[PDB]
Amino acid sequence: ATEIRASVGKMIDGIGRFYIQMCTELKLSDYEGRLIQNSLTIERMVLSAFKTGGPIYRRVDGKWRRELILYDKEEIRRIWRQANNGDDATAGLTHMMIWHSNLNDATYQRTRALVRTGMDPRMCSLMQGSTLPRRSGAAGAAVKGVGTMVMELIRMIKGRRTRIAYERMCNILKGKFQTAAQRTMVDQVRESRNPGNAEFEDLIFLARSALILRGSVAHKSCLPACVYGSAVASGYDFEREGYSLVGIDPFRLLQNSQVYSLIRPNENPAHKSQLVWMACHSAAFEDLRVSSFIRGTKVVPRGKLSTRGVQIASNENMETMESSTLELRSRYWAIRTRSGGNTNQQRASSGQISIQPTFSVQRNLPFDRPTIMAAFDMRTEIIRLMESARPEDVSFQGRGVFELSDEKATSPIVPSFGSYFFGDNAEEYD
Amino acid sequence: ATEIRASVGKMIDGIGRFYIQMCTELKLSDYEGRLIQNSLTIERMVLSAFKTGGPIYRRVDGKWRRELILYDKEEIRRIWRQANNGDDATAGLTHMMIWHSNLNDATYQRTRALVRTGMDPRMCSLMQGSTLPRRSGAAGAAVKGVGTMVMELIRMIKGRRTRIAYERMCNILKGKFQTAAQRTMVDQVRESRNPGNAEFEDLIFLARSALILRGSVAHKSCLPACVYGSAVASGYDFEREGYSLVGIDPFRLLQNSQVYSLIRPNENPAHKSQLVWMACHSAAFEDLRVSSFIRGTKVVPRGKLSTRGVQIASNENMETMESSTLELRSRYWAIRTRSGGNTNQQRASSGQISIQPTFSVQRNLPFDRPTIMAAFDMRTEIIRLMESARPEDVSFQGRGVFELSDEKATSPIVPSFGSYFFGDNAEEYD
Amino acid sequence: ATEIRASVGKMIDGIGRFYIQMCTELKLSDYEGRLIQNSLTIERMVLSAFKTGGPIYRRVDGKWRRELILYDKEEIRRIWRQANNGDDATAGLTHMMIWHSNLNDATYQRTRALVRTGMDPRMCSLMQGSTLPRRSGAAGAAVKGVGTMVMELIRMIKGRRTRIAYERMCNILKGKFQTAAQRTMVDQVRESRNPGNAEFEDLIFLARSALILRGSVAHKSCLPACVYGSAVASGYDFEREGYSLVGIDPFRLLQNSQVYSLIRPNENPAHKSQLVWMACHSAAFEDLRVSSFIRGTKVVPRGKLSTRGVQIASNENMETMESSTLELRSRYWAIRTRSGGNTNQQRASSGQISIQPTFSVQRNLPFDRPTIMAAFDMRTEIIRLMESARPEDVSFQGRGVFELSDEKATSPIVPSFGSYFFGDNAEEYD
Repeated sequence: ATEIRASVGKMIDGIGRFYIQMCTELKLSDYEGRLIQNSLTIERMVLSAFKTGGPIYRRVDGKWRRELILYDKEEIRRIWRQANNGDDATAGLTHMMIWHSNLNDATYQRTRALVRTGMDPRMCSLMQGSTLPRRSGAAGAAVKGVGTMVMELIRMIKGRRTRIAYERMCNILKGKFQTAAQRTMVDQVRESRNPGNAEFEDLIFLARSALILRGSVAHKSCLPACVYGSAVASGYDFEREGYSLVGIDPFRLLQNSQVYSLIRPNENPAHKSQLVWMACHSAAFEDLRVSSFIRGTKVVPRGKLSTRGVQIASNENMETMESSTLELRSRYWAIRTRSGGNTNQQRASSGQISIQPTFSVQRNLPFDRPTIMAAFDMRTEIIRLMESARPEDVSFQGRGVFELSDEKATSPIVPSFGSYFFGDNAEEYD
Repeated sequence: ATEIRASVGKMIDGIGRFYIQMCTELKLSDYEGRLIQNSLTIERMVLSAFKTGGPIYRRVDGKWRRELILYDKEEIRRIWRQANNGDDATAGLTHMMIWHSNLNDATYQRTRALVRTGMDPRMCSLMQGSTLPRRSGAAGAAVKGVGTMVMELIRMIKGRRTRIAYERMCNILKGKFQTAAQRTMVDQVRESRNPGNAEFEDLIFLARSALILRGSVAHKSCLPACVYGSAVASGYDFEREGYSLVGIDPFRLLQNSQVYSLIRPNENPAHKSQLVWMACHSAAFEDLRVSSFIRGTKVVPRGKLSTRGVQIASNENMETMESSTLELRSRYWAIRTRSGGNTNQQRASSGQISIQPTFSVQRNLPFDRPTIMAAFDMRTEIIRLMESARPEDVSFQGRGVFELSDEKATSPIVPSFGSYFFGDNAEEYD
Repeated sequence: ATEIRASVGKMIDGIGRFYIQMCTELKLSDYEGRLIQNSLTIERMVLSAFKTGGPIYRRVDGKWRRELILYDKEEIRRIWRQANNGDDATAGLTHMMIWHSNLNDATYQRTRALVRTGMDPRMCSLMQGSTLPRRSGAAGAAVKGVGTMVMELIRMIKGRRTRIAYERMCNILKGKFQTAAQRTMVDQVRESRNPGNAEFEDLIFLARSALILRGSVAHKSCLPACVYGSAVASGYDFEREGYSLVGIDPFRLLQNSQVYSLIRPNENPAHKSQLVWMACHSAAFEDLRVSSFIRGTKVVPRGKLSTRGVQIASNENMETMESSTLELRSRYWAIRTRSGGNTNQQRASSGQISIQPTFSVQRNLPFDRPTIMAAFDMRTEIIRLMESARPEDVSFQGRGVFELSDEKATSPIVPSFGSYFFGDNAEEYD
């Protein structure tokens, strides 16, 4: 833990130094450096560099102005290396990629990507890290959802290093499934010589199972580079303090941070705030109920957000742009989890699925129909398993949210309970 | 459109002239002419005439009095013809029939009619126009629901002009189904020589499918004759203005109209108002949610309405009757539709049917069970089709309600969302 | 009815006299006699006696003190007999047993008991009288739920008087099922020579059916002995007045009664009050909705009650105990029923399970999916029967709750409608 906190704090420190350096090169004010659109452009440059450029926004003469600068790719690479104490440091790079992936996840639905690959467009929750490149980092591999892995594999199905890349990806997906039966199917997908339709069909099946028997997907709170640099500049030593991507650290950092965004005339700044908050804590596919309780204000479904994407296209004019503070804080914090919830065990149940009438009174007599009726090789075993599962089944027993004053996470608050972010659109009301 | 508005306006004008003429013959005051019970009796007379009579109510000496008048059937027919500029005009007749059908639909459940025909009494929504005679008008044919058509066909199943009447009715029903598979079954019902049990069974199946893959049924706002006559009298020329049964016209007319009803001692006049409002806009089987949003006050389920039927039986005494204004106006208007909603295409989906846990917190992990589990000749094709459908699926995309000031329907209001009128009774809580 | 009221009033009178006598022997104050923990100890003594003892609590010097007294079993038996006018009176004994069973039902889940017997722990509602001994009283037999009977039979399955006891119990269970098909299966369980796995499997099946096609289980309001004794002492003659276990009597008695409970530091006295109220009226497995409407304050699920059991273990110290009034009254009363609700007939339906769109507006088009899709030897007959049933189906038509002033139950109040008491726990949110 101390050693993990050490190396994590080391990469965040590197990103920080880089960002400050990059902010001096462009002679940006501290406020301008803390504009999310400027941070993304800087982030994109160091990612693309591994000439390059993008739009950079300045507060000139009372109005927001856009400049499209350029840098030699060799120069950026040198700047990144030297901010990371000589080392090539690919970890900090993929950390900024996962941040970008989390924002993509929160902003865009990729139904067009899903349909081309023959997948159901209702597989959002499975699609964490879909915009993330194939053969990403180890952290990138961990952060990718089950569906992302299924999608990547079908693209493979549609030069014997192709074989190892196919088997590596099969194993990534396998390590994510929490039931042996799901894992055993992945073996049958992997053990195939010349994979094709049977494997394709198997992978579509596995993705569906992962909507109920959910896979183990990592979640890492990853913040815009401006947040880390800002902290480094202000006198915070991530190497001496350590740092965590799943503990209290990122919540505490945002609590001591102020990020800005360019805002269009039609846009609600609070709705922009929610979007970037969601992205920051990898919460695009979380239950809106828990996201809300944690944040302390309602986390509204995508379709009821009066906001477009963070990035301002070159198409639109800057004279109508204003700049707003992004509200990225929270009432509570909570540990980010690798788990997909309970899928295994099924040790008893303990509950009530019907009533026995005591009083002679006119009413309906409620009962849990799907559960009662439920009780009436590896493919059918999975069917039987997800037929047993209930939406009412509780996961993460005993685990709760925490006060921001609760550094060591000593006193869990268990919340007494609209769930789908991408559930509210012109085709479907979920 | 101009030509449709022309001929519609022509028939409504005819009904109007007729009603005014009929109101002079009986020497009724304008208020008395605008009593819904008097209008129905006049409507019934001209329908029956194609001796006849019914109860007519007058305000005599501070109390409501009932008289049972009679007219020669030849005389009524002459009055109807001459109000319709010579022409026999059967259109205006069936328009008053559809008005009556709409009121029946709103007032009475016909479960006894359904059970005799071997149909499920939960097929309300399918039963628009059931009290309407077989071999009605073309408008009457259009207005009839899928179940009505199924019921009429089973009565046929239970003189070779019997064959053409059987095939005509099969084709009516066919033109109402929006999926080819449903249509293809109707062909198999029609192509049968000596129809019997197989056809009966097929028709019961088709009616069930029409609860999910809903048929295209016309909806026409049809008002008591007193409303048209009142408008004609007051100086509105339906021939010069044109008129529509599905556009803004009937809403606008009711906005400029005042209709009365006789009200029993136990009755809430607002609940009477809702009933006749529903009937007026053919809304008996509409989602109560949309009916409400349109009207602007709650449209309550049948079983929670403190009201009996509009018509006062000869059995009951007039000395306890009062007269109340019927509130038949609306906050908004909306176009009446022929469509049964989306049944076809199924081009992708776009939505979210599960969550992926981000935070280690105690909760249930929601998922859309029926949808996820769903994926695990013409009869089974239909089964497969309605198994794909979801209650959450959106129809009439982009289409919305309108302000009464919005004549041309330029600015649609899309409403941000108890659905069943006949769902709340002593046997069932829906 | 008069004769039933006679003998019931006779046994309650007996329990009363006994309790008063028992209260004098211990020289308890009237307040102390009306402490629920003292009443249970006295109740337990007369039950165990058919040396014996238990904890008795006194108000000594401003603090609550515990004494563990002992009595010769012969002496208690003599006291019970002589309070019941010579007669051995086993009825009053089983009445106090059913009271204990009702409290157990309300306090403890017996999932551990269920899993050992191979039953689903979600069968709470079926488990009325599970803590009640096998071969109880006739009243005890009547009060036992379907699952209790199934559990008792499997324990038999796991000395030819074993055969008669097996067949007697089969018949008890049979008389509880309201459908012939369920009854016919019990015949097949009973007609078995050397019962085993097939019978075990059949009994698990029958219990599941009883969650939807619910069995006829008696419900008897049974009160702590202190309530009866208190009434006898104060000048109420149950023999002259008669008494009922299912009519208004027990509600009226509690309305004129004051019972106390020892309360732990962490405990909410209102939540203790609910628990003992539930037990009193055999309402552990009732719909919380009806329990609430009757009582007039919310009847909260088990898991949201800030209270442990009524009985204070010898382990814990008395110096932190306080004494609180138990609120055991009710806004309304309602007749306790033998019925399991409608399971038979299925004469038509009358309802609405879909809508037909009238207005061109954007929305989802709701429909009752499970009901519509439903329509697409004795084991499958039962499957078919419970597949027809709907949670929305109404039982006890016309029957309602009553004002406490309504002795003769003349004016039923039909309530316009969280259902499961044991539905809200760390594994399941129901």
